[PDB]
Amino acid sequence: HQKEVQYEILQKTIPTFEPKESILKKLEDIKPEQVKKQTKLFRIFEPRQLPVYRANGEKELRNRWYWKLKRDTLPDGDYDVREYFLNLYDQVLTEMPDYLLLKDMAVENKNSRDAGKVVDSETAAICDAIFQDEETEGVVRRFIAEMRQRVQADRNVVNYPSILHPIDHAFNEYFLQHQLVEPLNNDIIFNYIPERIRNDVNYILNMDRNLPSTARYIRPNLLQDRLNLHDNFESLWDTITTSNYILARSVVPDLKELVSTEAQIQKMSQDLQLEALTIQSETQFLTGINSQAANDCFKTLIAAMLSQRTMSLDFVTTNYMSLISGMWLLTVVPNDMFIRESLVACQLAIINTIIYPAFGMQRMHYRNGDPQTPFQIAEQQIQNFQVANWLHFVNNNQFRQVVIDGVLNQVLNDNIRNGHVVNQLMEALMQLSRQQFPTMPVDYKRSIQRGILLLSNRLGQLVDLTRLLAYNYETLMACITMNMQHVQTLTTEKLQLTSVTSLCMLIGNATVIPSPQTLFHYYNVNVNFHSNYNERINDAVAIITAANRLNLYQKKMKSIVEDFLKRLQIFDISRVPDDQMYRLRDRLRLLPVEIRRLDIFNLILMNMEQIERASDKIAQGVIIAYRDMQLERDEMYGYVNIARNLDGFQQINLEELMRTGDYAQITNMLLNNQPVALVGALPFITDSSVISLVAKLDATVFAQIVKLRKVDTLKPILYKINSDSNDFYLVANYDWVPTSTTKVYKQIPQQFDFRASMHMLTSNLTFTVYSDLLAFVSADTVEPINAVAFDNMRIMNEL
Amino acid sequence: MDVLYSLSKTLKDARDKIVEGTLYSNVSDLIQQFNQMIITMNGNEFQTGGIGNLPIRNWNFDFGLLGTTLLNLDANYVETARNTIDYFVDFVDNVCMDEMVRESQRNGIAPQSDSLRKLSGIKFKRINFDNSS
Amino acid sequence: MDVLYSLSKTLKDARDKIVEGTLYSNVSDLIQQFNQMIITMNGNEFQTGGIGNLPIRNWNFDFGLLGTTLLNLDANYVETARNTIDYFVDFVDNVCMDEMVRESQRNGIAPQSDSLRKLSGIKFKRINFDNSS
Amino acid sequence: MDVLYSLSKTLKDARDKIVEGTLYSNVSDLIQQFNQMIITMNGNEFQTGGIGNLPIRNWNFDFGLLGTTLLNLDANYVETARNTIDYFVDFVDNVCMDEMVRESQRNGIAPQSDSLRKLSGIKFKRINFDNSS
Repeated sequence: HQKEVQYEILQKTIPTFEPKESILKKLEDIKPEQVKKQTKLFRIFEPRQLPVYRANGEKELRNRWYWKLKRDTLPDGDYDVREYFLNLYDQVLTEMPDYLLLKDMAVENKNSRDAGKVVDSETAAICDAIFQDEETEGVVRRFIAEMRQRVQADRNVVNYPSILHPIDHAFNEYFLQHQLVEPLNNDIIFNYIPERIRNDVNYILNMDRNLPSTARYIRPNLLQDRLNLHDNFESLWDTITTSNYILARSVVPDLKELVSTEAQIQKMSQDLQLEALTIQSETQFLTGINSQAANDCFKTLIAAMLSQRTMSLDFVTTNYMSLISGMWLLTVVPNDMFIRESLVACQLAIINTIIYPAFGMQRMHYRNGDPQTPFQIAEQQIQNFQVANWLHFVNNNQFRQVVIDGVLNQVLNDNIRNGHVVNQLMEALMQLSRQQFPTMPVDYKRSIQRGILLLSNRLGQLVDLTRLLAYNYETLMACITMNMQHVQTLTTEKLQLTSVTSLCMLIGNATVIPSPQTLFHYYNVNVNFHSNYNERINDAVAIITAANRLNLYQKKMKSIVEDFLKRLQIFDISRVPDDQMYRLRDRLRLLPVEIRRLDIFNLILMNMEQIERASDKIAQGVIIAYRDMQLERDEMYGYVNIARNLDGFQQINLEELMRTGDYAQITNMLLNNQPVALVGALPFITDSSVISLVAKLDATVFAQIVKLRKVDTLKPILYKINSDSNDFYLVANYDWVPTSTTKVYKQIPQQFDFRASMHMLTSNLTFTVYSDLLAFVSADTVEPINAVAFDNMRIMNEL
Repeated sequence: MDVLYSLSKTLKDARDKIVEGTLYSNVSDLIQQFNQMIITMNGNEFQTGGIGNLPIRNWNFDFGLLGTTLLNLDANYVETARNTIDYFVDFVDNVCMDEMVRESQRNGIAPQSDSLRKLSGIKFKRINFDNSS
Repeated sequence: MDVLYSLSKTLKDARDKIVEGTLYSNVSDLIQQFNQMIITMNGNEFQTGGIGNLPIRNWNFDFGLLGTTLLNLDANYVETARNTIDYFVDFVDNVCMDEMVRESQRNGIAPQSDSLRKLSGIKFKRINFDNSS
Repeated sequence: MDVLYSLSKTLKDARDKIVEGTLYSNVSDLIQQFNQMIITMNGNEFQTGGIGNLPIRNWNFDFGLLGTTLLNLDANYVETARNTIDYFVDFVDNVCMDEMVRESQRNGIAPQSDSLRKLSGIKFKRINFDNSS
């Protein structure tokens, strides 16, 4: 019970999904980056006809075209406006197309005299409206009637006319000029196959498909780990290695034609003579020896090596057969793949149960925490050349690091790959079969020596097994795209030494190698996970940088990091330690933004002020000037108390005032009638009543700031006095100057200019984008009997 | 002085780097700095003085920003940029001449022309960038 | 002249900036310019002539692009870049020598060598970038 | 020698470009390089000067990284960067002085001071960037 409680406490800090195997599905459901196609041009503005008024305030007989936001939904408050623009940035990033084909959006131009087409239907509507307009220039009308698209199918190019606001044109032109599609040919697909599988003679790869020049593809973002999750992220790295281990288990082949379990069990029972001994555990000795255990051991070893997940050794010290098989395990598997405690325990059991007793040496008093392992001490303390040389190899058989095609790889000793070192192992333990065991009871001594010989006499089978395991490891490691970083994980994979005994004693001579389709599936899953990791890093970095540059000081990067971790599909975010979350936040903050996202953000940031000032429901501020100022004459309003700038007035930032809560200065100025300008996105009331202007209601909207100490309810009055007012006769029929003591800092809409809005959008006439490159490769494999290893000899030569 | 140098360096870099056919990645940061300078200078009125035979000159800034969405710069981009660069270079040259022909005894290291004094305000500090000369 | 200078400047920047261990962020724009130059020059046959004792040389450009998926440049990246840089430097030196030994009364300002005349076509204008000398 | 030059170049660029009010786009790559230098040099002890009257100086590097979140650099950013740059510039000057006063008959082209010998290790090669001088 206590062990369960402590392990639960430790596991609650690891964001690994408790049903380990389910991870596989979550790992295999990560699809390639969704390819986005644009259905219509991105537009924020539209032309709109608005009434205009003469200098005397009389409405004219014609409307004028102006640019107006298609969706006017900007909120009040500067912070709220910046949040709106961050949300717009997220929308643009999500809706950003990976490629465009303008021909799909092309529509018939009604007024064209030469069968013209335009992109998009909105452009057609705008062009028709301008064509039917009476104030349009004759030259513009004739141009609309004559402007033509140019389709060059031989060049695979299309140019279409379009009507776009400069901001809309900027966005659409960025989408057109910076498409993610690259040409796809058979050379690219061939180079996409891992370079070590193309050079493997056991796999025959052919290109039985023809790719047209119009074939396109999107390159996966296989940038190595920018967050260095292998360093100082213990729980996240534990989860990553666990998921990798599950995937590697899924792709590891299944052993065939194993030795009969009944025959091997009878042989081992006869050789060991366990019933004749006085061992308190007579039945438990040969338990766990079966084909299922052998397959489990094979899968566990290869998957742990591939995923670089630490393993723990589970063994019963009295079962010396488990220790004898563990000798082979330590011979082949690098000793740094096991948790230090387990390696020390297994090695000390082997030393104190087999090796030192064999040579009459005093049992080793190993001190935990010693920089030397028990085998490292035994190597110096044992003089026999066979056992000492085997111990030396076992001590020095750690993984070697090598970068292949830019990916870090943990590779084995060449003696492991060819299985030659097993001979040394045999040599060593053959010497152990000849030893005297000076003070050991002869029956127990005979049993140990006969078990040692049980493992020894399978020299050929164990050489074949070592070569097969190494070959499978190399082949499946060729399909790994992220660096194989070796770290000691929090939780280990428990490896029963009875399973090692099963593998050693039941492996036959049937070579099994990963199928070409299995290799391609493993490589595709690795590529998809790596690409998704990089894309989500890019998204998180972009959003964090945008929030910081937009000065969204109340935005919580914890939510961004949680979304990033969720989209990685392998993290249970409820179990991520807070310190690791904040470390992830910091490391994400330190990264630079991706070029495409950064450019889109630059566009939004430079056009923010123009987009905000185009809104009809927020003003940029309000000037309270307690002197009478003439209402300006504007075409859009008539008489309007509109301020073109805030020059000559002290400026109080309403966002800072709201955040601080100190209303001393604003209250003092309002009480003392000190002219000021309150700056900030503000909603305003459009009053068309001349009697309201005479009553001076615009000056009665600021005392609530003093009363409530709030600036969210501030709604200044914007007078719009023109002939449509029910009391414009007061302005028209009397000799006076309409004035007011307050002005609303707001801008005027930009007029629609055909010359400035007519663009030529250029794209490709057509192409086809492909996602599964490896589907273009016909992969076959030689007969398993004929499969060879890296040394051009057969993997299993016992035959 | 730092803001004046930043204006001059931005314009020199615009002349040297904004060339037909060049990748926008070659001028991305330069165009960002140029647009920052435009935004900072827009809406401001400057006057270079009449000391000596130097003429009184009035400068107004109402320039639009440069595009940032082309893969490679073209003739239209270069022409549009040049139209603004010429005016900015003229303004910078006139400010430099106005500052060169003035001296003070009490504080000779401080700016002397009213244009450079205006450019020494906080609002123009955004124009400041690389000071490598 | 602008394209030839741009080739020379790109090669000088590649020699100076593409060094072992340097962050890829230090060369991202430089790598993009270098790859654009490779793409533009790839598939073009040039000849530097035999005026005087200058030896006739033929230049073929079939080079792979430089990688862009590293955090820090390593030895492999530097070697791969350096081979191409050496070939391009040889080509640029020979083109410059060919142009230096030529003159004309009518259009002496215009290019005289066949190679520089070829580089003056529109299809090479993409190579053009910062002209700061 | 290349790592020492890279340190000096990074510090010169930091002094020139990390100025109040400048766009972060103007220093993004520079700030990345500066943070790389800080990470590489952190946790290392150096000793400079034990020849002649050159004083013995002990150098320890425990510095925080520079921020990457600002739109335009402000006073706080500049002050932190300036303190770090001051310490690093003093270190680089002392290392250069220590190297300049030493000579060898056998391997005179190799580093002589122990500081430059330490800087010639692989763990410092990440500091290397543009070698344009």
